[PDB]
Amino acid sequence: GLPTMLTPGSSQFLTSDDFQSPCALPNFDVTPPIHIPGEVFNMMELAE
Amino acid sequence: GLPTMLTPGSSQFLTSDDFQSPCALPNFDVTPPIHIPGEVFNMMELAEIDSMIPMNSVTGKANTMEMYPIPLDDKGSATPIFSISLSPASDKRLQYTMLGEILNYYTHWTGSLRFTFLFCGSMMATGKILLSYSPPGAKPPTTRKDAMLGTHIIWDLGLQSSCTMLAPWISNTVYRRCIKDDFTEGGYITCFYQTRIVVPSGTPTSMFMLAFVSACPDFSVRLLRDTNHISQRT
Amino acid sequence: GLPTMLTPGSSQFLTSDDFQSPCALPNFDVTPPIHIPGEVFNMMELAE
Amino acid sequence: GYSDRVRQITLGNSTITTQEAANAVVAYGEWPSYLDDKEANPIDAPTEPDVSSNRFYTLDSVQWKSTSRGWWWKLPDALKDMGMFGQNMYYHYLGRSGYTVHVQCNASKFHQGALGVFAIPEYVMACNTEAKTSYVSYVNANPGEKGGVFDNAYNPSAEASEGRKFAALDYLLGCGVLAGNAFVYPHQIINLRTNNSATLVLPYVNSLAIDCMAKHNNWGLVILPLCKLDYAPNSSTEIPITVTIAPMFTEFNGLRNITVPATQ
Amino acid sequence: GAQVSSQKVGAVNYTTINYYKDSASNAASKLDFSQDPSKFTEPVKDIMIKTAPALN
Amino acid sequence: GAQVSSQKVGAVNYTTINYYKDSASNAASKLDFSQDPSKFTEPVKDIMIKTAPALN
Amino acid sequence: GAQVSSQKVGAVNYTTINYYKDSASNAASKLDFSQDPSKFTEPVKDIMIKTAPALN
Amino acid sequence: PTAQSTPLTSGVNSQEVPALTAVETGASGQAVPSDVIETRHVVNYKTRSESTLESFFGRSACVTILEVENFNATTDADRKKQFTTWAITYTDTVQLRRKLEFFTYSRFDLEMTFVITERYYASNTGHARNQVYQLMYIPPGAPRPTAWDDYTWQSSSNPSVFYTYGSAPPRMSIPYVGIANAYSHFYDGFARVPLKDETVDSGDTYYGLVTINDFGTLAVRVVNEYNPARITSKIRVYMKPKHVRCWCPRPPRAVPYRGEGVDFKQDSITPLTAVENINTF
Amino acid sequence: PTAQSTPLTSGVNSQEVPALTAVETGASGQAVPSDVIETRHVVNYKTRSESTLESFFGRSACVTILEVENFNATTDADRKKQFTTWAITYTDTVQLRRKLEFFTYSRFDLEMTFVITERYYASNTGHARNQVYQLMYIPPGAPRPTAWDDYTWQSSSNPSVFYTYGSAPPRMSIPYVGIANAYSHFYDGFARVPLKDETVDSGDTYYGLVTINDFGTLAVRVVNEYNPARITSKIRVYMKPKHVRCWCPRPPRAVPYRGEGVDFKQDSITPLTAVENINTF
Amino acid sequence: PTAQSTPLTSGVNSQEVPALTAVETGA
Ligand SMILES: CC(=O)N[C@H]1[C@H]([C@H](O)[C@H](O)CO)O[C@@](O)(C(=O)O)C[C@@H]1O
Ligand SMILES: CC(=O)N[C@H]1[C@H]([C@H](O)[C@H](O)CO)O[C@@](O)(C(=O)O)C[C@@H]1O
Ligand SMILES: [Ca+2]
Ligand SMILES: [Ca+2]
Ligand SMILES: [Ca+2]
Ligand SMILES: [Ca+2]
Ligand SMILES: [Ca+2]
Ligand SMILES: [Ca+2]
Ligand SMILES: [Ca+2]
Ligand SMILES: [Ca+2]
Ligand SMILES: [Ca+2]
Ligand SMILES: [Cl-]
Ligand SMILES: [Cl-]
Ligand SMILES: [Cl-]
Ligand SMILES: [Cl-]
Ligand SMILES: [Cl-]
Ligand SMILES: [Cl-]
Ligand SMILES: [Cl-]
Ligand SMILES: [Cl-]
Ligand code: NA
Ligand code: NA
Repeated sequence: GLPTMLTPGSSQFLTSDDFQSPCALPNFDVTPPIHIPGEVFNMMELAE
Repeated sequence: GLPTMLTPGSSQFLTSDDFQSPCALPNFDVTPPIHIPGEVFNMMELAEIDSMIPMNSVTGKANTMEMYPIPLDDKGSATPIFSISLSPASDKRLQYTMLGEILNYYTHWTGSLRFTFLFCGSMMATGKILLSYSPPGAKPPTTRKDAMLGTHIIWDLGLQSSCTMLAPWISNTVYRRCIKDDFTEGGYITCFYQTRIVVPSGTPTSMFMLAFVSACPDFSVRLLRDTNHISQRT
Repeated sequence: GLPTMLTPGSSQFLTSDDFQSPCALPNFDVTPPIHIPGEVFNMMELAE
Repeated sequence: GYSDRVRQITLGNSTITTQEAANAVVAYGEWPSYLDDKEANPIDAPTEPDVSSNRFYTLDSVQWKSTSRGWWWKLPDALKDMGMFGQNMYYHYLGRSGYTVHVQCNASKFHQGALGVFAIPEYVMACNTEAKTSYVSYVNANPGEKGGVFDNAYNPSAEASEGRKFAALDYLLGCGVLAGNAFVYPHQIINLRTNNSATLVLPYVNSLAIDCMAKHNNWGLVILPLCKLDYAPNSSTEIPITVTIAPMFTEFNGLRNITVPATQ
Repeated sequence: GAQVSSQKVGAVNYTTINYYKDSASNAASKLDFSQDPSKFTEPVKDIMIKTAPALN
Repeated sequence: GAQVSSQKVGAVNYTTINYYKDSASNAASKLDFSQDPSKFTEPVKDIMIKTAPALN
Repeated sequence: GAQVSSQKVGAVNYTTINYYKDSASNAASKLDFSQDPSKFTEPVKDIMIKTAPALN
Repeated sequence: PTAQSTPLTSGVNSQEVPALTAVETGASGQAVPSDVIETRHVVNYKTRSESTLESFFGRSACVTILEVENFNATTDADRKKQFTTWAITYTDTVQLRRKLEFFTYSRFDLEMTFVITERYYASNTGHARNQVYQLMYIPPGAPRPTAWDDYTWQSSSNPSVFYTYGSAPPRMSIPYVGIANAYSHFYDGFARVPLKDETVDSGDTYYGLVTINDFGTLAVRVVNEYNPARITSKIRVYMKPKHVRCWCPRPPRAVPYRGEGVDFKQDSITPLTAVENINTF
Repeated sequence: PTAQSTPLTSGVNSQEVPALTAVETGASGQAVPSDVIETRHVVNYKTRSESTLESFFGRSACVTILEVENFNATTDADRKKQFTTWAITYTDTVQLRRKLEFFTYSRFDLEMTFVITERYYASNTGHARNQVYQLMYIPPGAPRPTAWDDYTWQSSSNPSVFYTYGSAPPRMSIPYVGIANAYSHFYDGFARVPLKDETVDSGDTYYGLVTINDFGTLAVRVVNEYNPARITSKIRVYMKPKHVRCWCPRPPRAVPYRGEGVDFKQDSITPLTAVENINTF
Repeated sequence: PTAQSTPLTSGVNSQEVPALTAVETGA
């Protein structure tokens, strides 16, 4: 195997992490999107 | 998965490591920078600033403002005015200078040291003073005739108030150690009246000078370490 | 994370291994080299 | 003809001359300036009082004696009651300012002594009770033009309520560092044989573009006798030290009714 | 199939490769600064000019 | 998006790829040898030439 | 910044990337076959030709 | 870039006098050896690499030690041992603090690392299954836990790290989070202006950075329910400033600290050891 | 590059006499087989790869064994068992030392690796949670610990490694750190010149490398507080010189060492076993 | 994209009255 070395942080679960993960339902066909009125993009839109 | 194999070091926490790590506050918008005066980039910039040597840290003067001024008078004694070893990290008087404090975060130092003296007698006081640096390995100088055989400058007191004596980098090793150490001893700095201080009547016959130390541009330090100058109970 | 799989040998300390490892004294400025007489490159030089 | 010893400084309707200066310091090599749009924060159009406030104000003089341990002031505190600068300061929530500091002390060719004159950003000083930490009253922290003095002894109070002032211990610079290292701060020395004045030009220094002047002093001004005053015909003689300071590039935001700080 | 993108600035790029065949497995969507507050703050039929009277 | 840079010499290059979308996650800043001691050692208004008298 | 080099033959290339900013972290130096035994085996001032008399 | 090389120079007999100056100006001495001695040429290949700010601060330093336990708690005091909260600061320890305090202001990202250790409280109460820890960062305003298993630990928005005992020390980066354009290591001021004739107390108010600083709270628990065997844990918190800038240098701390401020202690204000004589080599 | 091939040669009858020389010159014998016999051509494909200095030194060698323990210490002696300090050296063991001492001077980076092992001291005192170790490098001048939990271990500037028992042996690289341009394996001298009529003691002073060498100290502790069960640990320290240069070869050590110097021991200075006769095959 | 910058403006004396509106509109 490719020689590797684990660094600090290894195996931790940080709740604000941003990693990929395997899909439990592979090749699942999501329901097609349709336009819905009132889409929000930013909480600051609501603050205004 | 990609076949891999863990090597020694795996899972250790080395405090001087330099790895990436996930951010706990993703897409955080830092406060924009603005220009602030006095930015510092290198600790050696700070080492090049003059700070006062507590040269007169004798009993009764140590840990008072009177530890700094070096006593002078108009009597022309042959005894040295001050004497100090070139041990800028470990010497009892040099260790608490700004340079000394920076040196105590490092293990090794190299380069030339600048000693600048400010005469603070009256304008009417005149004098000539010999300032010497003697590289190590011979009898430490306690008389002017030995001191003047080393690196030295004869300072004439006058309108220009200050004189700089250099301890040029003269060493066997490429670096000296920031501890008291015979192998990396630095030598001897001394000071004598070349003539004497002379004053007319109605003038103080005793006075002071201030000694400053700083690093030259040839100076550098290595091997970061903890200082022995700060601690706490546990 | 990148999917990986540990192979035999993982975590062993082989004394004749030849891997990289983190430096305990980062950005340390080594003493410059100078020429010294009598450099040796091979033990067979000494055998001759 | 021109000399490092002879200088004129004019700001507003005020001028200083000196004939025994020693150059002048510009702290951190930076002249003061107004706040640029690309570094601005409060959005109201600022007041820039210019000549009404950016001018030399002379504080009450102090007396240097052979026994003096030194003096301190804070800025903008020392100028809070100075003409239109004080009014602009207190009518606004926010203010920024640079300064020209001119310290004056003449004697004779037969006197001797040396004053270290230091400008210290965020000059935080120790309190005088060991029953608490960081325990200093607003009134004692902000003495105004009278400033304060250093002492060569530390005598913390028996009760916490009596120690709510600075322990201005000279050799520790009133803050737990050795005074011999104060030269890392912008400074000059008034060494009586050489010069009779010190001039320091200070930019605004803070971690913010602009701040609450009535809450926060940006600079300390410290004058320490490094070598004691001596005069052979009378060792008990005293000579004045006079401090004259001009705000520069003053800018204020957040106008409202006037701030009147507590006095006791 | 590496994507190189700008990082969020700190006190300048980073690299991403997708390892999985389902987009659901992917990391967070890239920052989307889109907005249109007016659909909530001003959902009026006839344009209102601020400097003009709201009702004329 | 690999960066190849010179190593600090020992007794000659290395490769870095940033894995995270926030610059705060990055390893140490590269060696910055910038300096200007004169802002602390010589912050004077009028230039002082060493070989000249400091006061004239 | 990958280096591709010849392997030591067994009973033909390999790849190296340096991961660290200090050369001290690097793996072993590459085989150096340099030698000059004569600095130890024949450190004589005047050249000696084998076929000639050592002393003439 | 290297430190300065030395040029070949001989002697002089000249009206140029680089050995003299006037430090009253505020300038430090500037002369170098070539100005006052005969020098050879020496090429200087040495660098100031290890004294850059990044190099000086490029270490993970311990800033505090926290304690948490896991056992069947039947009193209020023992219930409070099942979790801990700590106001985030660098003033619990002295070493990193002193280094930072060479400067008035700074700006940096932070690497935080943790070392978690356990011991058995006793040997007559069986054993304990491997423990998982939760370390939750509670920014100012977010609700603080009053019990180890209350609702706050669900941590929908606060960042938490779940650490499994025996795994590599956990680690995360924090951006520069200051509400000013730099962090202040010293603040010569107050949080509010006390006004004329107000009834607000002026006798028990504080001064300086302590009146304005708030970097939130770290809350730690053992996620596991109790075993028969009581386990006591320590959590050591490490900080490394990275991507560092600093401004406005200061003399370093010369005497012991006695708290979060600059205050000093009467029995510990004599750092210098007196020399026998001014002429002591 | 290969070792020397042998050329095809026949005989000679000649005034060229490569078989004779004069080793008084300081030259070793130089003749090769083709000079004194009839030889066939043999192509030599073999190399001296494994006797390069890098190959000769390319091994992690054990240089010392340290001991540390974790238990409730109630005496000064037992408190001192909770941590250990070791002056860094290669003279505690003989194998790597002897190899290095084929040379007078060297220059190399170092790979340091550690093997950490434990055992229970007893079986009637319950068990112990998995231990974390701290190995702190204390450069000369930095404060040395006097207790396992004193302030020095916060290690703001000293490098430390925290190792979790059962994990892969920890490892780090060290640059060439010598204050000279090479390391000296031998130093024929002293640290200072004793001067005429000085009062400094000359009766108990030392000689050689021991008077000038100082590579700092390794300090080791168990970070965990005590369990009811006392655990005793060994830390084996390994060194591998890498990126190696060496100068000025020496005869290798022929008799046992008896310390850090070149001194020998009276009962161990007879390395050769006598042969029965000068004619013994 | 950033949040809104503030333009340099002075005063007015005008029939333009942006300070008044009518929130009955739903705006
Ligand atoms: C923290 C501590 O000191 N724990 C000790 C305990 C407790 O004192 C008692 O169990 C409480 O009653 O006693 C021991 O003998 C034990 O249980 O094996 C040793 C153990 O180290
Ligand atoms: C290091 C050592 O020899 N330890 C031994 C201990 C101690 O001698 C006593 O417990 C001390 O009183 O005794 C044992 O019988 C035990 O406890 O099971 C075996 C164990 O190996
Ligand atoms: Ca891996
Ligand atoms: Ca105006
Ligand atoms: Ca309108
Ligand atoms: Ca000059
Ligand atoms: Ca021959
Ligand atoms: Ca010269
Ligand atoms: Ca629990
Ligand atoms: Ca032949
Ligand atoms: Ca322990
Ligand atoms: Cl004393
Ligand atoms: Cl006032
Ligand atoms: Cl939960
Ligand atoms: Cl559970
Ligand atoms: Cl002494
Ligand atoms: Cl600790
Ligand atoms: Cl523990
Ligand atoms: Cl035999
Ligand atoms: Na150079
Ligand atoms: Na061959």
